[PDB]
Amino acid sequence: CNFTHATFVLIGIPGLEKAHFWVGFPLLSMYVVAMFGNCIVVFIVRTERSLHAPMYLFLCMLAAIDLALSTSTMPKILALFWFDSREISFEACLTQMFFIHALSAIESTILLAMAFDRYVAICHPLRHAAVLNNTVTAQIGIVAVVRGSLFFFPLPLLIKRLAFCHSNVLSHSYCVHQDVMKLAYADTLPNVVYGLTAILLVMGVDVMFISLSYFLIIRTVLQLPSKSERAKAFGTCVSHIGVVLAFYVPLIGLSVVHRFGNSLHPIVRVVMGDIYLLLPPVINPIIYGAKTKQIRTRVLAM
Amino acid sequence: ELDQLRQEAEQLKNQIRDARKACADATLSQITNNIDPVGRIQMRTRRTLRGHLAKIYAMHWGTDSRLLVSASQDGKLIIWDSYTTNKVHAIPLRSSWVMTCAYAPSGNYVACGGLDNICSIYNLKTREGNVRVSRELAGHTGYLSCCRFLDDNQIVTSSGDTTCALWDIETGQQTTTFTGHTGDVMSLSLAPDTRLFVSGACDASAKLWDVREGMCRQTFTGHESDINAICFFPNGNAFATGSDDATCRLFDLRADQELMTYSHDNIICGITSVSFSKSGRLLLAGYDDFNCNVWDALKADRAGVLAGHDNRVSCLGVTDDGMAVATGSWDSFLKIWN
Amino acid sequence: QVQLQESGGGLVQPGGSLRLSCAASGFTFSNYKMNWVRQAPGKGLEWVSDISQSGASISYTGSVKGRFTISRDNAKNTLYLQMNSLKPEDTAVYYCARCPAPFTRDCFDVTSTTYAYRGQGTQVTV
Amino acid sequence: NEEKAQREANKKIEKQLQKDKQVYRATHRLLLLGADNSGKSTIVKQMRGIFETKFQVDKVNFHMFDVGGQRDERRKWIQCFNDVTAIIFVVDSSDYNRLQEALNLFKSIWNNRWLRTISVILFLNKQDLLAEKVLASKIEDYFPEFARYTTPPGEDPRVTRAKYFIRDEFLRISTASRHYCYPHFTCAVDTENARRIFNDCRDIIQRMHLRQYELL
Amino acid sequence: ASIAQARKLVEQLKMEANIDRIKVSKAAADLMAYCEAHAKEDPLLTPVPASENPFR
Repeated sequence: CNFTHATFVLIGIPGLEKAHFWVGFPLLSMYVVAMFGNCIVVFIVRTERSLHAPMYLFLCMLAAIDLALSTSTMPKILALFWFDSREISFEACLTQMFFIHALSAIESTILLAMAFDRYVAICHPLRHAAVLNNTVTAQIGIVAVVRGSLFFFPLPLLIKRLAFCHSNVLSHSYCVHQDVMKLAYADTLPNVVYGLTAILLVMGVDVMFISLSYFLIIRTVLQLPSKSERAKAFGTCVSHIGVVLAFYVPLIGLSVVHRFGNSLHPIVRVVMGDIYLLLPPVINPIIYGAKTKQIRTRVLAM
Repeated sequence: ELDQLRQEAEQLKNQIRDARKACADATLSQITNNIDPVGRIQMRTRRTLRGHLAKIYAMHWGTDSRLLVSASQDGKLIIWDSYTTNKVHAIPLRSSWVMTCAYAPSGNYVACGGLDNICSIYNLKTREGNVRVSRELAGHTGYLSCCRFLDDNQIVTSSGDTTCALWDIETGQQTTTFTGHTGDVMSLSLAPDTRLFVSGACDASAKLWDVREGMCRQTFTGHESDINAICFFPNGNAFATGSDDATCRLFDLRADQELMTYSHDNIICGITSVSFSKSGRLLLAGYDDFNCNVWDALKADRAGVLAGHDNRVSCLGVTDDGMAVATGSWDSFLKIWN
Repeated sequence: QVQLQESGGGLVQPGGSLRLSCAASGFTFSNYKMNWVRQAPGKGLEWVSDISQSGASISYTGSVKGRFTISRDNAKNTLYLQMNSLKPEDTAVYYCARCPAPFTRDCFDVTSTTYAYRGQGTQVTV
Repeated sequence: NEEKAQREANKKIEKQLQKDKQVYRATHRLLLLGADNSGKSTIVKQMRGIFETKFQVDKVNFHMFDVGGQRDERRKWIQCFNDVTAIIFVVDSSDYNRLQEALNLFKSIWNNRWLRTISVILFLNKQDLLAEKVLASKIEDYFPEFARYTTPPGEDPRVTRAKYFIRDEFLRISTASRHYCYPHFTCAVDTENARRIFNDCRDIIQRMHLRQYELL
Repeated sequence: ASIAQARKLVEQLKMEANIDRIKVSKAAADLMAYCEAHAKEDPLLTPVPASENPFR
């Protein structure tokens, strides 16, 4: 059209508006939990060379992606819910779109790497040292970063083709490729097709292989002879699958309710994107960092 | 008849005990009660030497107080540079289980040994540049537990066949065999003048031997369990032992009895590594409670805890200028303390 | 010095009773798991029984169960082995062994041919 | 001046140490133990100082140490073998005189503070001599609990009762106090022992990884 | 058998009984004097500053 909007308005929570500052009270604490739950943990697998295993390096890189995603998401939402700073510039909106989609991708394939490492270490335990070492851990890390960046740099390449003039208000507390493309008429079908295929290919292949890894790990640990160790392994597996699904089902759900399910209420989409971005950087510190004996003893020693 | 020899042996033991009882007019703690304590010594980990893959049993500092050789059960003798953290040499050993290592006073050679019953002498000053086996000293029956050089020419080794041995490296055979221990000899230590040396064994007894004579001059009893470590006082007239009964024990050669016991009710674990400071005022002992303790050698007060390890501390050495302490452990990490 | 003096051994008829008392000096009795071993003539060292630090854990070899008992007294620092209904295959020399390290429930090397923390034994013959 | 050449020498040394790290972690160390009359020599020469054997099962390298060069006192060098994956423990199941000695040795291995992490792969050799002793020396004389024991070999079930009694005694010592025991019944002529070692070490490293990734 | 080691132990105890033995107070005072003389040259008893510490 004739002109493009240079400033987008984020809506926050649709149903709840007056008590937004009240919602500003837990998330700030949640933010610092995320920061603590990454940064000290990253420190634990930075100075300590005793924890230079592939598993703990995957933990360190997952916490690094979690703190990067937290830095991308949390301050804008906190400034929104405190100071009513709903406005975001277009270049910063595209930067936020790319960074949270790319960091979701890199976190997704790092979680795939952890699931592969767990499957090889549990179900093929004598081939774990012969397959996975620190060099291939770094190589999977570079492949992870270039996979996310290469798969999701066409999102800022293709959003810039659109002209945003018929609407200005977004449907989230942040910029995603889900809802920015709906604010402009025409040339959105290539954006819809590319974004849906990128989500399904990268993160769907990741979630099917993580679920296959956890199913094979469950099938391995259900063959333990004792009742208590089998029950503990099944409980930890159900908790891990619950955290993985609480990262992955709101993702693909957000994609399919912004592609197809547009007739739903905005509150389920808002809380689905909220448990997609707000919750993994505080539950991945808990079940992956605090549950491990080495990281817990290192943070209790310091 | 064995009965009259047993009667003569217990009569001689009673005579030695009565001589030590009449000689014990006072104690070292009663004399040193009037002097001031050493306070609390907070040694920090100035450097951590990493690169070993398996647990460490031995280190030995160089006489230049910079390089140290360290022995680990992957079959690795790494000579480090503690000033600049770099590894000077990495020797792959023939046998994986190495239990001892030494660094020569000249610095040209190192030694190692363990379950392979053999002291392997390696040349660090080869003309080609690579480190090869200079000598392969065989003749011991039990496991080699401690070896220390006298010079480039001779080396004394303690082994698990209740014997020690002074070897000539040039001809590769034992010049002197020290016999008289009942249990497995776990550690030896040379005097500063290298004329006599003490050896602690698994019979709760430490024997002071002469290097040239080969006859056990003095025998020291008072421990309760297997002595795992031993070290002379820096003046050469006393020595401290560490054992499995959670007590360190300082004896004197001239007094020929116990001087002082280093123990606490909070410690139930054995001592694996014993050394003194430059002055000898601090006795540093590594323990099986994952840490080390800096006892006051004249006051028997635990003046410091070296708690940087999360496995068993097995070796602990002090530089010849007293500048640093390296507490190697079973974490495959040496830690330099100061 | 770790010293263990055994007494009470001697000639005894089969089916009788015999008390072995070992006096321990040079170490604290309450921290060491004390063993009784034996050596038959023309045979190696055979472990008979052991008692823990507090006396709660008492175990025997299978040939002496129901016939031999082992007790300790930390007050007067000694070990007892009482023998009832002596078979003629129980003739041996009996040594009082000792756990090599305190506060440990493992007893390495108590039946070694040259173990240090062991007495000279008493000849128990039928 | 000399710092740069020291840095390149250190870099080469850590490269060689990384290669040795992959070699060391690829191989699984085993400590073979047994009596003088026990069939551990046939065990270590079955798939063939310290008698060291490399053997490759399913492209996995197991390296096993038979320490026969030492004396009868073993409280100190056994602490060398804490980083091994397992202690192979050869027992003469047919020799009832030294069966209690093997039980005491297994108890001391199990309760040793530096061997609390290590699992023990128990090989009860001389099962054929145990069978020919049972069908033709009574184990009730050396073990009164066999008078009150019940079975929890094909030609006669008394052999099964005796072999499972010895296995139950060793497993009672094992379960009286992180590490498990893997008892096996095998003879001198048996080629399955490498496969049994492979499967038990697979279970050991699997349980270690289950503890590492916090499933256990 | 055991008579030879008994003879060696008896001979070792006989040659160890007749040694020159100074008092415990003399040796304790000698070690006190050595510690008091060498305490000025002990970098672990008295900590050194980082200017002359080679382990910064």
